[PDB]
Amino acid sequence: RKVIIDDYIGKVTNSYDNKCLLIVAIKSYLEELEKSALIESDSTVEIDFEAQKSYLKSKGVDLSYMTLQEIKEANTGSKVFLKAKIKVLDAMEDIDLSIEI
Amino acid sequence: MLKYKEILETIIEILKKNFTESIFIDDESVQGSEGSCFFVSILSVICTPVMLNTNNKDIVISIKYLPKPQSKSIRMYEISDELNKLFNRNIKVTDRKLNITKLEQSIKKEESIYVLNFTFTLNYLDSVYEEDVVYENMKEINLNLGE
Amino acid sequence: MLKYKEILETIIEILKKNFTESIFIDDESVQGSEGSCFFVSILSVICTPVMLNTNNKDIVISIKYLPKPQSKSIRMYEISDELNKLFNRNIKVTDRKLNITKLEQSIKKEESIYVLNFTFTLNYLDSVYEEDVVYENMKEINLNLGE
Amino acid sequence: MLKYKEILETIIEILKKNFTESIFIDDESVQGSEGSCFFVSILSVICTPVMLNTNNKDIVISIKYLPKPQSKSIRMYEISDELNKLFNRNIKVTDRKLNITKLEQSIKKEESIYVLNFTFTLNYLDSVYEEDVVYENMKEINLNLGE
Amino acid sequence: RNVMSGTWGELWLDGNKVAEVKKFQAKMEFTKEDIIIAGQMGTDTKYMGYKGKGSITLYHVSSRMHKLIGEKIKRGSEPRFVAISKLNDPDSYGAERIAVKNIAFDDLTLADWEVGVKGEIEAPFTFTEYDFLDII
Amino acid sequence: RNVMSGTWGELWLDGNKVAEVKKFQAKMEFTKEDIIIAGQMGTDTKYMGYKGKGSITLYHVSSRMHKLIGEKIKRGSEPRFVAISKLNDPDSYGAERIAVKNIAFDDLTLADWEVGVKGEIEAPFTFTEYDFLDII
Amino acid sequence: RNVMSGTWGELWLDGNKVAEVKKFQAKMEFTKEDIIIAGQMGTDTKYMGYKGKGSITLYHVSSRMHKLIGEKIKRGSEPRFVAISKLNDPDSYGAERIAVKNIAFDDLTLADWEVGVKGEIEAPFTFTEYDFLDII
Amino acid sequence: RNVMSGTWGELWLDGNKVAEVKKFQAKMEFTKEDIIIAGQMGTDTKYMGYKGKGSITLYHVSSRMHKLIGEKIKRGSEPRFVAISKLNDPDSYGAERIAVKNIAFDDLTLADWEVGVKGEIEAPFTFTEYDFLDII
Amino acid sequence: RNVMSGTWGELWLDGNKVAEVKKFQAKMEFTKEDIIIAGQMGTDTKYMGYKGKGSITLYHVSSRMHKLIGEKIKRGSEPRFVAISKLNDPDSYGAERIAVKNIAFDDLTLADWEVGVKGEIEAPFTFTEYDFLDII
Amino acid sequence: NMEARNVMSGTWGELWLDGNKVAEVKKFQAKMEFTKEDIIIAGQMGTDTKYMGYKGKGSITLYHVSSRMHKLIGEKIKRGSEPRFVAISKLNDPDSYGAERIAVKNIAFDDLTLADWEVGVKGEIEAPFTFTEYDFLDII
Repeated sequence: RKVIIDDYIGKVTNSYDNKCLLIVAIKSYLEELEKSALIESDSTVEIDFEAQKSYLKSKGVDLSYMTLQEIKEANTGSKVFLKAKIKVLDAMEDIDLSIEI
Repeated sequence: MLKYKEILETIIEILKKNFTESIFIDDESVQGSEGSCFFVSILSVICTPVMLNTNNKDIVISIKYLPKPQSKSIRMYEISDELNKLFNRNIKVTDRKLNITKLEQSIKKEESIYVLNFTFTLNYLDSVYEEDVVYENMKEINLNLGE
Repeated sequence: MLKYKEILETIIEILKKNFTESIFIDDESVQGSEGSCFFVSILSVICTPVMLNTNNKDIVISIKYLPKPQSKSIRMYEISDELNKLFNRNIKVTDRKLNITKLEQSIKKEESIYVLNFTFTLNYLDSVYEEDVVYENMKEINLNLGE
Repeated sequence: MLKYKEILETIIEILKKNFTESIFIDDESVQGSEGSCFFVSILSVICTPVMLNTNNKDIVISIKYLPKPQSKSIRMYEISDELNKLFNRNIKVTDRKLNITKLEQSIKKEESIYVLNFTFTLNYLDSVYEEDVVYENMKEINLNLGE
Repeated sequence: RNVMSGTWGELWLDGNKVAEVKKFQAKMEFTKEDIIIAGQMGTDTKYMGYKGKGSITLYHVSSRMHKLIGEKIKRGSEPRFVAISKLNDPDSYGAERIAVKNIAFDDLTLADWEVGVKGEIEAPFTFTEYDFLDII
Repeated sequence: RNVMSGTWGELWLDGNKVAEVKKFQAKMEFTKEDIIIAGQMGTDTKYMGYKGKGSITLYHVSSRMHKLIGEKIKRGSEPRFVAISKLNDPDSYGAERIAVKNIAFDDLTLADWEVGVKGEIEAPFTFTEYDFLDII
Repeated sequence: RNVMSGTWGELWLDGNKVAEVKKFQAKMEFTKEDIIIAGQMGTDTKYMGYKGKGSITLYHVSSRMHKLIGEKIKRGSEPRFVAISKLNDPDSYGAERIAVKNIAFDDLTLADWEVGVKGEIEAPFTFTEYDFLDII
Repeated sequence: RNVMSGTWGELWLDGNKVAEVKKFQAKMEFTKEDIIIAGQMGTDTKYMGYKGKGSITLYHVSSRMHKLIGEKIKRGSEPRFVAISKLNDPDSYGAERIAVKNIAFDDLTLADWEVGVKGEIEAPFTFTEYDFLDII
Repeated sequence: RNVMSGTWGELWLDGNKVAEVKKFQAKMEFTKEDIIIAGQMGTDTKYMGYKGKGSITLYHVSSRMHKLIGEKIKRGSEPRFVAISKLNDPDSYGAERIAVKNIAFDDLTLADWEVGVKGEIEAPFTFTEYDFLDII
Repeated sequence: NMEARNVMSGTWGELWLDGNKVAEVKKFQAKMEFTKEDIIIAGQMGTDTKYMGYKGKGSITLYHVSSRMHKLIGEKIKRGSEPRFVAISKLNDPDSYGAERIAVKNIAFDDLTLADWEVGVKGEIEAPFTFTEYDFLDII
């Protein structure tokens, strides 16, 4: 939130280039968390395609015969949809040990 | 951008101030004149894109002197120096200064009489038109994270 | 592919919308006109094969303005800017956008009068026709192995 | 070798099948025609020896269209595409296929009227004539060896 | 089918859009070692790593590079940046973006000019990792 | 008699047909050692191995090379491919095909563009063994 | 927007204005060392210093360089100078000046002429520190 | 008097006439060592041997080189050949033939083609001894 | 203001005027060593000496160089000469003369000619000390 | 079977020293030098040897990122007490057949480098040692 709400709310125009810049910033933040071994590696940040599709369908947009790139380029007024994928390691809670005589 | 009409008007005004002979733009008037008339025209324009939004322009501007009465060639040689004294480094058109890369002049005979041809080239970078959509500032940012 | 007739029609339509003077394609009509007529033609086309199925095309398109009444050269200089304002980056022909590599313009005298010549080049890749035989999917594959 | 008459005949036959207007080879006939006639000729041939027995040939073939009646330039632009549709990659002359290296087309005015000029070049290797003496097989070989 | 033309190229450096950019280029060069295996005539190779290399070329509109790195270079601390390149030709079907990270510049050009020539600046750089956005 | 023109060239890479290909080239370079034999002025050579080298040049229509090798190069595992080249000029009597196996690419080009220039990509490679199909 | 042309270039050397100057150039080249870190394919670099290089090109109007350095070079003491370069194109918005300090010249040209050719002199130099005046 | 033109050139390789041949070249390069003798300013040389070098250039009409050497190169045995070159210009007075023996080829070209370009193959080689037939 | 043209150039060699001279050139190249001082990023240099180099280019009117140095070179004793260069363009304000002493020539050209080409001779040389007369 | 890709690369190794992973490691090497005595047996020309023991030797080279080596032994050496450490080396190449791990025990270091630097040169520290025992963990 100190990256998102502090600067990118109400101070930056909502254009696809700025969306890409915000995505890059978030990914660069996640790299530091990965390097401290808090989460696992290979964490991806990208545009939430399904939520954006639903919001576009909510208004008067014919989603047919539109390119996926054309869908992503659409300007969703003043709202941004993003989706992240991160992995967290759980503690040991089950053990299955086998012994051969 | 910058309009060619403005450049032609600026050059014509300079010539009007610095010379007493008449200045014409179309061939019919110089044909109908009694003698010692100028002629101003833009010879050619070349546009090349050097960046996404800007072009590079080279404009060649031609000035002609046609003395009709006899024994006025010495007047042409006098006028050459006065023309040289004006277009040395740059000219100012619409609060913008454009460089003059080189000067060229030649004395050749056209039809039955000799004429003086004074040319020079302007080089400057100019921007093409574009239409930009306006977006409102970011207000709400949704970030959902999962596996 | 893409037809030259469509490109010419698109340019003629643009000129019709943006200018009030008449547009002609043939010499006799511009000769018979009373004055201030346009002329549009495709100067040259060069085709070069860059891949097995595609060619590379460079098309040079010429626009001419011939003002018949006297003292209309200033109108020509005005019209040059309006022509420049339209053909900056690309044009759309049959849901396809073709780049404009460079612009060229020159003012020269033809026959007894001066004319304006506005040209530009389009560059795009296009595919040649071919006939492909249809085969049915593989159903039986025989493989016999020996010494 | 391969004869130029055969190439010209093949091109003339293709044009006859694909177009309804008449095709002529000599200037007198196209002058005497009432309108909308073709003209086919071989522009130039360049021969260069690349090997002992073979030459390299570059043949430029010219096709002309001269519409006499008024308001047939749009027909010229229509015919350009149909001509383009035929000569894409290669042509077959006497069970041999010759490549088409590049295409060129230009619209210029000749005498008082505008004409369309469609050209392309063929490239192929060809063999010169030679006379070879016939020898009989070896029957007796004498080899005497000494100091 | 059309091939993307480089006229439609945009570059973001350190979060700021670079208005003047003539060309951009970034490449990854691999490191290989020759290995000869007994009984085989052909020689095989083993891959050991890679290096990132590239350069920019931009007109001398302003003094960007100095304001970027000049004082920090003297002080003894070397800064690292991130650059984004976008290529979107309208004729082509889709666009392409790349994020290049951990950039370090090879040199700095204080001044360079000649009579009758517009100024140009080219600055090579080396990078370590890249990330891909809007794949075609 | 006619010599085959390179316009009629097709390339298959990793089982997929490469629609855009400007040129293809593959060569085998031998390794020789100088040996001097007593009593002979002329110097002889002994053949001790060979190396396979080549390159491709294709227009920048899509991001093929990245989807091929980008993530695996970072991970630390190098992939190998098989490429097939076919040259069939209709004027010539027959066709020719070659299978090149165990291909490894020398570098990767993330992005390269310039104003007014269509993009081109060339990627050298090294191979070990080849197989021949439809020999003329 | 316009890019500055080098026609509007002036140079001050040792406190004296150089009337004839065809071009001026000064650059800072960095020194880097390759460092390989265990567990990473990409190779990183460490910045260890920099070098200053440049040159001048001026017409052979007078014997300036000799009067500057000739006798001191023979004697055994090498002088150091300060040079100022100014670039102010009227079309562009602002001007730019740089002070280059601790200059040492690489060579001295006694005489050089050819039939039908106007004389030109170019003298490379190396510098250590720079200062910036009137940044853009 | 006339100088022979290379148009009238024929080549026999391994007992088979090579129909397509653009040029042929064979040279003998000597090995010399510098020797300095006391009391003499001029430096003399001693001849210690020679090397044979040359190349061929021929159009890509057929797959000759592969059928010649391909399988044997992989197997591990290098073949040697004999080539005969004849130059007989009708304008000149006589003809010239040379037999080149113990030929070994430097490399093998599997495939090489480009759009709009007829294929050409050039193969360098090294030889040891030569014999002369029909000297002029 | 005018820049001196090289058409007005005269050369005196060994006290004799050289009538035919196409160009003359003499330069002093300094020797520097890199020195790194603790606590400073910029690298400094120390001047440790210099070398004098130059060359002449003159038409092959006569056999001057042989009569100068030929027999003495064979005998084993190398001669040294003094050359004077004068550059006096009437348009320019003043003249310039330089005396170059302790000249030694690098090579000797016995003969060199080709069909349809006028002969030219160029002889590089190395010098130690110079003296200046009529400084502008 | 045998292929070029199977050869292990040194970039993929890592080293644990006293239970703490060392990230700034350049190379690691361990070896065991056997002791053999020549014995001449009557009636046979070829000499034969008898094995009596082994000696362990090795070294570690690492970038001079931090003063790690001082904190381990600097104060203890002056007082007269010698510490013993345990090192674990793991070599995990994705292309090769898995990974091999070895534990080297009873390590005693040969020298301590207080300071070593030169103008214009990056810093490196190499420390040789001797050991006595070893274990095999996940050998290929």
